[PDB]
Amino acid sequence: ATPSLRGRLARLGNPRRPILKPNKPLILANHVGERRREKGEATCITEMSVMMACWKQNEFRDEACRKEIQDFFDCASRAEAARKMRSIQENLGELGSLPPKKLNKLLHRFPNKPHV
Amino acid sequence: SSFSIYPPIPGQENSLRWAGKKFEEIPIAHIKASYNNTQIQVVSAAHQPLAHASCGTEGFRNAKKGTGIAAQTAGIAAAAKATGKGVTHVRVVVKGLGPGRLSAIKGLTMGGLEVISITDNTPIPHXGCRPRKARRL
Amino acid sequence: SRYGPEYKDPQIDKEYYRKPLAEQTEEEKYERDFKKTQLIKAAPATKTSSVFEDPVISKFTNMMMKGGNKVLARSLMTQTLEAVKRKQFAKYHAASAEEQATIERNPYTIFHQALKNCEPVIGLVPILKGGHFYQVPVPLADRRRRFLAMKWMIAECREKKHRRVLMPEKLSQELLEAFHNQGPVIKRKHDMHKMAEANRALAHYRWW
Amino acid sequence: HRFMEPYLFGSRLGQDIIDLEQTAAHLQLALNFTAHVAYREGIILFVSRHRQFAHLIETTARDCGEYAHTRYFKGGLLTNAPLLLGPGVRLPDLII
Amino acid sequence: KNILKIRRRKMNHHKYRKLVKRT
Amino acid sequence: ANHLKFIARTVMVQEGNVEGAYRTLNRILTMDGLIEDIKRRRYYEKPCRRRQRESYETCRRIYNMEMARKINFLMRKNRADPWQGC
RNA sequence: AGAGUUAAAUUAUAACUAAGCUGUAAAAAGCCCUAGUUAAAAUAAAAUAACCCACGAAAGUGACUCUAAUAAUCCUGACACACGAUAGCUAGGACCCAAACUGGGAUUAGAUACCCCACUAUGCCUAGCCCUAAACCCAAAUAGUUACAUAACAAAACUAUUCGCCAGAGUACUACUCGCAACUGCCUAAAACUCAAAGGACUUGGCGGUGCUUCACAUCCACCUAGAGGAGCCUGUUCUA
Ligand SMILES: [K+]
Ligand SMILES: [K+]
Ligand SMILES: [K+]
Ligand SMILES: [Mg+2]
Ligand SMILES: [Mg+2]
Ligand SMILES: [Mg+2]
Ligand SMILES: [Mg+2]
Ligand SMILES: [Mg+2]
Ligand SMILES: [Mg+2]
Ligand SMILES: [Mg+2]
Ligand SMILES: [Mg+2]
Ligand SMILES: [Mg+2]
Ligand SMILES: [Mg+2]
Ligand SMILES: [Mg+2]
Ligand SMILES: [Mg+2]
Ligand SMILES: [Mg+2]
Ligand SMILES: [Mg+2]
Ligand SMILES: [Mg+2]
Ligand SMILES: [Mg+2]
Ligand SMILES: [Mg+2]
Ligand SMILES: [Mg+2]
Ligand SMILES: [Mg+2]
Ligand SMILES: [Mg+2]
Ligand SMILES: [Mg+2]
Ligand SMILES: [Mg+2]
Ligand SMILES: [Mg+2]
Ligand SMILES: [Mg+2]
Ligand SMILES: [Mg+2]
Ligand SMILES: [Mg+2]
Ligand SMILES: [Mg+2]
Ligand SMILES: [Mg+2]
Ligand SMILES: [Mg+2]
Ligand SMILES: [Mg+2]
Ligand SMILES: [Mg+2]
Ligand SMILES: [Mg+2]
Ligand SMILES: [Mg+2]
Ligand SMILES: [Mg+2]
Ligand SMILES: [Mg+2]
Repeated sequence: ATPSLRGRLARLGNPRRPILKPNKPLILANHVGERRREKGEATCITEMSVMMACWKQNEFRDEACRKEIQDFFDCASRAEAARKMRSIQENLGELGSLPPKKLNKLLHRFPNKPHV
Repeated sequence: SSFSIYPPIPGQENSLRWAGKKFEEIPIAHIKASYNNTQIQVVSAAHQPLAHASCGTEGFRNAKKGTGIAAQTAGIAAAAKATGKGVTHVRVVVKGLGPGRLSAIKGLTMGGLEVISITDNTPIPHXGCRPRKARRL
Repeated sequence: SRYGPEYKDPQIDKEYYRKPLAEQTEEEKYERDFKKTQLIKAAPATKTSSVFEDPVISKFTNMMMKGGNKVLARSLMTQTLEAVKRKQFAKYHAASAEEQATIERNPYTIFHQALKNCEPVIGLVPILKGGHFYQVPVPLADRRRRFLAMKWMIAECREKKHRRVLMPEKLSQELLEAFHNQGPVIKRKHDMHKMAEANRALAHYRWW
Repeated sequence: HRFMEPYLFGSRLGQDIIDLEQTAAHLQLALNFTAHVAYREGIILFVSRHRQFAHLIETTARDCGEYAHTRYFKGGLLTNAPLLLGPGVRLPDLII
Repeated sequence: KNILKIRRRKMNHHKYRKLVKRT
Repeated sequence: ANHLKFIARTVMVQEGNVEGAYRTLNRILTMDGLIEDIKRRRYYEKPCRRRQRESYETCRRIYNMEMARKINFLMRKNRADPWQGC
């Protein structure tokens, strides 16, 4: 449930001292904020480290590191595939919640009335 | 297959023995993951130390030792020294919050050591020493 | 670009058209290629349907070209393949019974195998953070690795060769050296691995 | 709304009930006023911005021979009539 | 904003607190 | 220090995976708010900043939980409009 | 306001193992009498409950328990009486930890600053003093009305009784004077002189080493090829003449 907004803000007819001092007025806007892009992180680290172990153990020659080298290539392709497809599908995937453009139109049909 | 997250209470008698020994008999792996270093120590059920390893002792130096990879290598090294003394399962206790928590956990997994229980014992003062001031970077 | 967005890259392989009845999905692909009435670009002058060509040779031939002398670049690539063939033929003659069926006399097999050993596995890209540049390793893509191997071959045989020794013979020597994993190009490939392994803790800086 | 308090008979479980006795008195004058302006050859415009009866209201005006505007209302229609419609335009004498 | 007056009163007090210290 | 060990903030792995068990532990701490608490105890915040932080956390929790209700309340009005081109 | 009490953390201290430990965007300095684990006083501070809004006149108060306890049969009122965070002073006691000043390291043209390490006054208890705050909810107390009515902005507008305060800006939380356990202090508080403005709110534009999202196909980075700056010569400027 929503926290009570009774006797919180600084008002003339308020005996209780202020509890909340908002930066901007608590008025619902007719639009929601855009989704925030997820910050990236380095990929293929658990596979690069094991690759470096074989290189240091065999004088930097891939004559015996073939198993590790291929997985590093596989991880690079796997990370490449996911990175070059996340942006397009996430816009309309919606995770069950309408994209920001649809919510803005929905809110405009039923706007908030501060005046009158 | 009813599996309970909570540990088997010592007071009761739970028929869950790993490698022929009880829950409390299994050694402990302490992980102190600070913001600049990761220290791993394995101790016996009687709190007798078996092996010790950290990002500093593995060749990593200065800023490098605070990264995740350094903690991952320390986990591999600590497990190898522990496995040499003949330990299969260990109850890992994580101390503090840092960038090396995840790497050290899987470092023991890939080093030839098996974990069964995870505990977080971060120092949480209940009101305690006054910490240092803020950094106006 | 005089070609509009509708034009596409032509298909040159003759075998792709002569045996289409053995597959169904591929049949739908090219039957709609003209049913959509999509325009086709003119055939490039370099690529041809001759069975004696090879895509890796054409790219290597183009890079050797300086200015606009395609004839000279093709002439140099012809002699280099001949020079490699002559050396391997001579070595085959002066060999024992077990050594005879070891030497490869196919320059195309040697050329393809040589470049696959000069390709670095992990590269470096500078990243600026905190007012300083840190060399951060990255998983270079296959096209970049293939291109980087060719550039190293050309760079080495153009700079540190003697003035008397001709280009076709100097490049032939390095191809055999790279075929045995002992050429200076292989040394340069390992040197890039040395720097990448040294900065293995800086991989966290990159954000992709 | 605050101005509709006199016209409300009461509220039934949070639902307002409009006093039809005052509705009948108002509707009697409204229909009487509507007919007289139609008797004198007056232009009557049906305005209703509601997307459930737009077709019904549009067809209703056609049968009566009068005009209807149930579409989007432009800003300068009734005020800046000469620019929107034409040089000399006769403004409607009644709006419903 | 009113900060144009607090700063003016800040400098005067800061200079007065050095006139006392010097003499 | 005085309580029994290996009872509080402890989870047990199942079927031999450890990444899944660790994520369960983090959800336990995040829901109880310890993760943010440890972040704020690395340095010291003056009581002036503590109240100013609780006046921004509470205000956000009111606006977010009120805009959330309106979205759910108006969620049913997203079907295809039956009066298109009316 | 007294009296009694301690959960979580930390430290003296002991045992064991390890050779390093702290620290940053990156380092150095410092430490190696150290770090990890187990066992553990004193001092200090009071996770979650708190998305609650209670008590007091205000400043303030939110770990537990007990004792004492929150004026007026319920208006206004000072220069009088009582009180007043934090910093600061005097005397004694405590000191985990934080920490002005100071010393070292780094950065910088300089850095007696931001950043890192060490440590003191002090923050704490008992007794006394000082009586200052953006002591601001910038909105005085007691009764009321939602009528009349939008400068702007903000926290909508107003009536009755009463007290305090306000007469351009700078000079000025200053000079002189009275009182004060104050003596580099607090309160009270001008003038000579200078200017024709100072000031509140708003509008558009520009800008932002402000945040969010998107984008640079010769393009800012990543990245491709050929060149300039090096030599002679040709030609064009500056200077010399
Ligand atoms: K407490
Ligand atoms: K603007
Ligand atoms: K030139
Ligand atoms: Mg009160
Ligand atoms: Mg504001
Ligand atoms: Mg002044
Ligand atoms: Mg204790
Ligand atoms: Mg007391
Ligand atoms: Mg040093
Ligand atoms: Mg110690
Ligand atoms: Mg002591
Ligand atoms: Mg409160
Ligand atoms: Mg009172
Ligand atoms: Mg009372
Ligand atoms: Mg009185
Ligand atoms: Mg005081
Ligand atoms: Mg004090
Ligand atoms: Mg004091
Ligand atoms: Mg004194
Ligand atoms: Mg003293
Ligand atoms: Mg001290
Ligand atoms: Mg200290
Ligand atoms: Mg200094
Ligand atoms: Mg206050
Ligand atoms: Mg005031
Ligand atoms: Mg007041
Ligand atoms: Mg008063
Ligand atoms: Mg009273
Ligand atoms: Mg009142
Ligand atoms: Mg206006
Ligand atoms: Mg006046
Ligand atoms: Mg004056
Ligand atoms: Mg003052
Ligand atoms: Mg004075
Ligand atoms: Mg350019
Ligand atoms: Mg040239
Ligand atoms: Mg030149
Ligand atoms: Mg010249």
